[PDB]
Amino acid sequence: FMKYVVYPQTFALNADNWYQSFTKTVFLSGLPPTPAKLEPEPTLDITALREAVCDCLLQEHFFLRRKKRAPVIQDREAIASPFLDQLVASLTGLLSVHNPVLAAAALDCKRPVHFFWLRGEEIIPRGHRKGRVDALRYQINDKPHNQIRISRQLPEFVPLDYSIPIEVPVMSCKPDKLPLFKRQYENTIFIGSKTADPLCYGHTQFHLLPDKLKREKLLKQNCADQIEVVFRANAIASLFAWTGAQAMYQGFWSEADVTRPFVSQGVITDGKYFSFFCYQLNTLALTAQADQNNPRKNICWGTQSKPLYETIEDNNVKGFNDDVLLQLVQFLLNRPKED
Amino acid sequence: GADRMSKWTSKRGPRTFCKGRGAKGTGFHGRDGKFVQIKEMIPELVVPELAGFKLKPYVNYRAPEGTDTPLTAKQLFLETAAPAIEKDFKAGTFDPEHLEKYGFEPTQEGKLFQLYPKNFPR
Amino acid sequence: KARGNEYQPSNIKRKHKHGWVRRLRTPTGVQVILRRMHKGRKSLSH
Amino acid sequence: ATSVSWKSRTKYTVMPVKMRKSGGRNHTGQIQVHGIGGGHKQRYRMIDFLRFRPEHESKPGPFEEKVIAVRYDPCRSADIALVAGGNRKRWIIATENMKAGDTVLNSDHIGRMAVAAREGDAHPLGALPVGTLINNVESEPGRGAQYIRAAGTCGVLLRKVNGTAIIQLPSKRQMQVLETCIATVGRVSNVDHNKRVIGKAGRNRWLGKRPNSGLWQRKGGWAGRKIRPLPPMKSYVKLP
Amino acid sequence: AYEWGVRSTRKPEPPPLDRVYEIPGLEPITYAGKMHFMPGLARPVFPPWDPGWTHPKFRRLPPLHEHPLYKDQACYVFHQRCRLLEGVKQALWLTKTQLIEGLPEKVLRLADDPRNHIENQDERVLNAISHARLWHSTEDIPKRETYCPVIVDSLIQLCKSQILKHPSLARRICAQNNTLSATWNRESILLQVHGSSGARLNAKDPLPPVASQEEVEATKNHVLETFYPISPTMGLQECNVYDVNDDTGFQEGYPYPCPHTLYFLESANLRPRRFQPDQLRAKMILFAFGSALAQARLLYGNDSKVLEQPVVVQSVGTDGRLFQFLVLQLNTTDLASDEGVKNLAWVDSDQLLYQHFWCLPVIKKKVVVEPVGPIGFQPETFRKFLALYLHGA
Amino acid sequence: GLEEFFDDPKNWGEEKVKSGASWTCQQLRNKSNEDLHKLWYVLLKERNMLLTLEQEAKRQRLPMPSPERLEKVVDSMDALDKVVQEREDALRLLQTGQEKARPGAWRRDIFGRIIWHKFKQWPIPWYLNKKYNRKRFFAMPYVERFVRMRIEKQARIKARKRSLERKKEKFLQEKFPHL
RNA sequence: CUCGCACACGCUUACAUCAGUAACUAAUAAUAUACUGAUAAUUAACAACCAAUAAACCAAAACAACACUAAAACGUUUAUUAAUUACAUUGUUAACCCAACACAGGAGUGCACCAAGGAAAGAUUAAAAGAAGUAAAAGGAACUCGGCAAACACAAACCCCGCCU
RNA sequence: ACGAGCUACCCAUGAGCAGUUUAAAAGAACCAACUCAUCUAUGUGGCAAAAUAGUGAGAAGACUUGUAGGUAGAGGUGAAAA
RNA sequence: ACCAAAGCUAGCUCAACAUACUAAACAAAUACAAAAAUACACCAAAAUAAAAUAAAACAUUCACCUAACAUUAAAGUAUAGGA
Ligand SMILES: [Mg+2]
Ligand SMILES: [Mg+2]
Ligand SMILES: [Mg+2]
Ligand SMILES: [Mg+2]
Ligand SMILES: [Mg+2]
Ligand SMILES: [Mg+2]
Ligand SMILES: [Mg+2]
Ligand SMILES: [Mg+2]
Ligand SMILES: [Mg+2]
Ligand SMILES: [Mg+2]
Ligand SMILES: [Mg+2]
Ligand SMILES: [Mg+2]
Ligand SMILES: [Mg+2]
Ligand SMILES: [Mg+2]
Ligand SMILES: [Mg+2]
Ligand SMILES: [Mg+2]
Ligand SMILES: [Mg+2]
Ligand SMILES: [Mg+2]
Ligand SMILES: [Mg+2]
Ligand SMILES: [Mg+2]
Ligand SMILES: [Mg+2]
Ligand SMILES: [Mg+2]
Ligand SMILES: [Mg+2]
Ligand SMILES: [Mg+2]
Ligand SMILES: [Mg+2]
Ligand SMILES: [Mg+2]
Ligand SMILES: [Mg+2]
Ligand SMILES: [Mg+2]
Ligand SMILES: [Mg+2]
Ligand SMILES: [Mg+2]
Ligand SMILES: [Mg+2]
Ligand SMILES: [Mg+2]
Ligand SMILES: [Mg+2]
Ligand SMILES: [Mg+2]
Ligand SMILES: [Mg+2]
Ligand SMILES: [Mg+2]
Ligand SMILES: [Mg+2]
Ligand SMILES: [Mg+2]
Ligand SMILES: [Mg+2]
Ligand SMILES: [Mg+2]
Ligand SMILES: [Mg+2]
Repeated sequence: FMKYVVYPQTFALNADNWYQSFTKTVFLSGLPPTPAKLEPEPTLDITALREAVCDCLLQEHFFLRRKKRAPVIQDREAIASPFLDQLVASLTGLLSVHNPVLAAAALDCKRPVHFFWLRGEEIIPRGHRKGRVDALRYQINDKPHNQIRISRQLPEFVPLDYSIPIEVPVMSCKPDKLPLFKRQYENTIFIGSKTADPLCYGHTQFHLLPDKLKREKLLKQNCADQIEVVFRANAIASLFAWTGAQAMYQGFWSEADVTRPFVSQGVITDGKYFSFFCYQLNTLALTAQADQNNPRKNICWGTQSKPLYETIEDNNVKGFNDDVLLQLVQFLLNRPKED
Repeated sequence: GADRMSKWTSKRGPRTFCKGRGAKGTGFHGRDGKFVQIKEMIPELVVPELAGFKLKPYVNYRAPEGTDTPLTAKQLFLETAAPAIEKDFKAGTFDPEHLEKYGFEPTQEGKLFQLYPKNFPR
Repeated sequence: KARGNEYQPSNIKRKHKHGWVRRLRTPTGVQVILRRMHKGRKSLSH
Repeated sequence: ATSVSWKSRTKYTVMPVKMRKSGGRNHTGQIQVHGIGGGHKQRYRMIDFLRFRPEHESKPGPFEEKVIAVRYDPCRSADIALVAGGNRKRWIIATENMKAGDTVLNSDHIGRMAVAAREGDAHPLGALPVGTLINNVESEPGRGAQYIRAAGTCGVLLRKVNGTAIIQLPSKRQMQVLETCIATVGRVSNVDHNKRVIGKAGRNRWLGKRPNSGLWQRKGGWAGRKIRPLPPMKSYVKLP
Repeated sequence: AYEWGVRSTRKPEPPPLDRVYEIPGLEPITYAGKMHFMPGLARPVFPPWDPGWTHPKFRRLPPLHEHPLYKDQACYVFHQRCRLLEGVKQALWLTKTQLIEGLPEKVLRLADDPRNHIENQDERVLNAISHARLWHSTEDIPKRETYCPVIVDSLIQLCKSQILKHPSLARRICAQNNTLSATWNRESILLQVHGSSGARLNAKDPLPPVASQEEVEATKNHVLETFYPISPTMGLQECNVYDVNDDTGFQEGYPYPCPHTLYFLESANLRPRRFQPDQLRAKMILFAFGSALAQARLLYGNDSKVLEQPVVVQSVGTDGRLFQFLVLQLNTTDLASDEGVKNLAWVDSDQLLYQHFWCLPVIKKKVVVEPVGPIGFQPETFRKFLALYLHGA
Repeated sequence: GLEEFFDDPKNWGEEKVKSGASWTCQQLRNKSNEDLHKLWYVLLKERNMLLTLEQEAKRQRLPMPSPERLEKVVDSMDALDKVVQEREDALRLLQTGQEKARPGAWRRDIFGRIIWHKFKQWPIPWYLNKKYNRKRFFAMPYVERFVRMRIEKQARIKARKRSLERKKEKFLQEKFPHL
């Protein structure tokens, strides 16, 4: 049947609140509470990583020659896509010296992530079924730039029953006014791979922001705040879907709920600017019947957006931020607990 | 037996039939298939500062109307070119060859807003 | 088998067969338009 | 109304080109030829019927080509061979035993000594022995081949008189030509095409052949076994 | 000659000019005055139209000869999609190179050391195959256009995982779609390998030359095979506008200056749109060669000389079920003469990574005969793959 | 700046909201070009507001407060238009001397009617234009018959309109014979 | 008891909310998706619109390994130029269409066999004849133009004519 | 003059054919969807200007089917039934 | 007593005259699938009117029958016609 298709990368004004609503997600600024249980691992070379990253940046923005573009507008999609691919592939190995799990990891390159779920009720407005009661259905078809898939699950950021004073925003409207549109076709729950795959769990995702959503364009449209919102929304969608699907690969569903919190990480990027997100899925039951007495929430932590570099000029990378590298490093250093 | 009388509209046809309602095209289709807007084709509203000025949408009732004289090419010739022409013929400086000092324009193709082919909407 | 459903609507077929442009492309058609104009028809053509 | 013919493509290509059948209808849309239509869908391979065709006009001499592969053709009864030399490839009609990885000579040169004839060989008529088997026979020199292209057909060179060749067509009618005209030496491919058995009416339909009418016509005077003395010899030689 | 147009199609010849245009000293009267056709009046003739300001899109296409880079010498270009008629023969002749069956023994020793394997090899590779061929898509039976790049990248990752044991592999960077222009003159014929390959693995440090001097000098005595009727240029692009400059896809001062491996995927669904295995071998010969020639003229210069320091580049190629392995050693920058020392190429050809694959259980008389997965698996081909990835360390 | 779509809140629930007379043409001929340009926007904002109030009155099933304003405003704008137009059409008569701001020609179409054909702007000259070239301005010979019919039909109508008027006079003269 | 949800094509506001129905539409009512009035409404990401000119490519789709004959729809790359600059325009309701009707008929595609859709009886009585069904003692074609129809059967043989689908 | 939006035959371009049996996608076999229309009974101003109920025939083919085009009355089209 | 019944107007008809003969209305849009501002072309054309009918059939023939020359007579005369 007929469902709303939720797009993770959205032109709609405040899609963060709406998506929180659809997902039952609480948003908290700042990264999750630091797991101080960490061993004295960081023997990391910050200079070999500066070097390794700037190799990518410079290769893309300067060295590599592309068959000449008549636009000269230099599409940031066409520049940043290979930069990001190379960034992930590069850091993966370099930090795989420290974190052996990334050796057994699968790297996914622009492959679909699908999640389908039910939320709420509706009294059908029009038609011959007018007046009867139906659930609101949602589908997320997503295409992350890069994924890292593992054979064993990442650890929970907070316990399963962890509670927060802040409440999930309740929109007063139909989803239609977002805008959002109904359509119907096959409903798929897909993780980036089929069930038969031995790597069932997510590590982190890498989302390159599409061209429409550039900071410049938004600044032209008299949208200031939205610059942030677009990031949030993206995470809140993509991550959720990913987590959701992971959960349903483990047999959990609306009436089985979930035993152990499912977690995944994500990075969202305009080629210059980065943002880091952590998502813990607790409740898989958002259904009308299943959400009645249910206390739990899904939680999403996120970072304010922030520049990697400032103004590449002629094979020099002028401004540079190590904090960005350090957080990317945090995320890439996460591990399954060991028994 | 279909419908003869009701006007033909984009709502009526197949998918392939798209016929605008009469707004004007703001651009062209570019390389990627994506559409490109030309900043020049999009009408730029010229709006004056209204704040510091005194006039209102309505007029006082006891204020008089007037004898109705439609402006003619002649009256406009007399309020503008006639004083200057009489001034420079009385002084003998009148030159039947170049009238351009009085405001006459020989040809329209130089200037921004032309009158005869009518370059401007409003 | 059963008959009378002979008319199966298409807007494309309709406007190609009976449309204004079609009437104007041949001299015969133009004469059709002319006759209807004479008789004072509300709709000259589809 | 008016239809345009599919037969417009200017530049020669070895690549198969797409074509539109029209069952028997002329460009007006009426039926001209009865009983044609709806075969399998077919691509068309351009065939170069001028066997002597110097690549560049710079070097005129007799040249030699390699046979790369011999393929089935949907469009004609004979089997055709892909033939490459220099920088260029072309489809030519394949002679009976022509096989892949082969060598084939194309020559305009006559001589007093004639020639030992191989199969793929194209020579002017005057340059051949007087009993030879020929196919792909030009009419006027420089025209391109028309006669004797069908599968497994062969004519025979009969004689040479007055700087002119006289050949015997597969219908056993005699044809007079200048000896300056090119022919290929041998029998055309796929000799058993005669003995093919169409098993079922469906098979005929696959060939784009619609059935005969059901109307019964009484046979006329035209019918019977007419024994006619074989027609006079066609001469394409233009006398002064 | 049978000409290939058809009169019915060719744009109709202009209508025979009106008779009033044949009469000397007489001005015809035309409808050009009323700005539209009228019968009764003669057809006006107009000057070819010149819109005094030129418009970039709507102007007539500039004739080719007007270009600054135009040259009268026809140059034969080899780009990514050209098929060679005789693949490896031609490739060799254009490259002036001798062919050797196996891979270099350095690489084979690298391949047969039990230390150099991954954790569970058969397990992981059977998984990468199953994944690329089945699990990576939502659909029942994924097309080749998806699954070929997926399997080549899966194997690249299985090898990349070895950066833990031999930490010299971090000296490499991968690149996609670089302009490559290698111009060279061979036997009065001008050749240019010009275009983009799919994926190029670059290294910081060059590759050690893999042939002993005995092989080089035994290459000095080898006679190049020749295909008489077919010109060696067959299958290339005759081109009248080109640049002769040595170009590798990168500017000066590139941190990863030395080409290591080229990857050539054949992803097309239809047979006829893919390469014959042989033509693919040719493709990667010529492209490996260009890649090498570029460097060879960067580190030495345009002068044509035999090389005291041989350049080595590698190449791999794919149906996605079928692999073509290539190692090239460039010994010579003078290809004008036929008679000198020839470059060397080792080609391991037609290495099957697996026989066949089933994405659905094949069922006979209501029983399951063949289960889902690959039939037959050659750990050998992946072993060679690993070797070629491991050639640096 | 969204409130300019509504009257001052002091007016909202009131039946009668009074107002001045609309602008005459004459009072507008006295103002300069700049001031007309401004007055156009002052009138615009108010017309917008008034239309808003109109629809909102329909929505609430209530009569609109002092509907007449909407008339007045319109006339004013309309009047203003008439003035500015004058000063252009006078002006161009001086400069060029064409009475029509749009280039156009008297033509005879397929149907033989004598039509005024307005021109259109194109980037390419007329003989290079496919679409324009396939219009026909001229009639074929058969059309001549239809033309005649048109005339005759017209003539009839006029003919029996005339006769009607004549008749109406006679009737009245015998009904009201005050002569 | 089970023809359901969507899209194309086609219909054009018949859809929504509030109010009204003495009469008008429903083949009756109750009341209302269909009559009356007033007031509203479908928002682009889906869809339509959305480059030419040269040049290399002989090598089917059939899980494609490789083949079969009837010889097969579907593009890459290289070169030359392609206005470069947020937001363009248009389809988005429905219980719907073709059959004069709110017609047991005709209607393409994708998914479903229920989780979705629906109601055979206005109320009685229990005559004949008619329709549709279930069962039947003994018999088993005696019926009849003919084993037509029906059956707890669902088998075998032989001719005539046409070879066969 | 107007008609091929029904139907006859074509042209382009799409779409369908599950299970079972077979070395086989063989104008093979069983049997759905689908396409037809054998025989009977209803119905006969009918639900219907050709239907309903049962029963039947074909069902990878000379198969069904969507969309857009063509052929026009001294004509077209026709596996001839005028 | 229901159903009903009665008006005298709307306009028309036929001529006269008459200037002369495609009315009115055009802001935009209108010959893309008319009412859709904007891109390199094509464009256009003619061949005897026929038959129904009369001749009691039908075969040569059959007034008028979309071509300005009216009126009074000559005259239904000269002529033409399966005469
Ligand atoms: Mg009608
Ligand atoms: Mg439409
Ligand atoms: Mg539609
Ligand atoms: Mg846009
Ligand atoms: Mg009808
Ligand atoms: Mg044929
Ligand atoms: Mg054949
Ligand atoms: Mg026959
Ligand atoms: Mg017969
Ligand atoms: Mg209707
Ligand atoms: Mg309603
Ligand atoms: Mg009623
Ligand atoms: Mg809808
Ligand atoms: Mg009843
Ligand atoms: Mg009874
Ligand atoms: Mg009974
Ligand atoms: Mg019974
Ligand atoms: Mg009994
Ligand atoms: Mg008996
Ligand atoms: Mg009896
Ligand atoms: Mg029976
Ligand atoms: Mg029986
Ligand atoms: Mg029996
Ligand atoms: Mg039979
Ligand atoms: Mg049709
Ligand atoms: Mg089947
Ligand atoms: Mg069968
Ligand atoms: Mg039936
Ligand atoms: Mg029964
Ligand atoms: Mg049945
Ligand atoms: Mg059967
Ligand atoms: Mg059978
Ligand atoms: Mg048609
Ligand atoms: Mg007759
Ligand atoms: Mg006929
Ligand atoms: Mg008969
Ligand atoms: Mg008679
Ligand atoms: Mg009589
Ligand atoms: Mg008679
Ligand atoms: Mg007559
Ligand atoms: Mg006589």
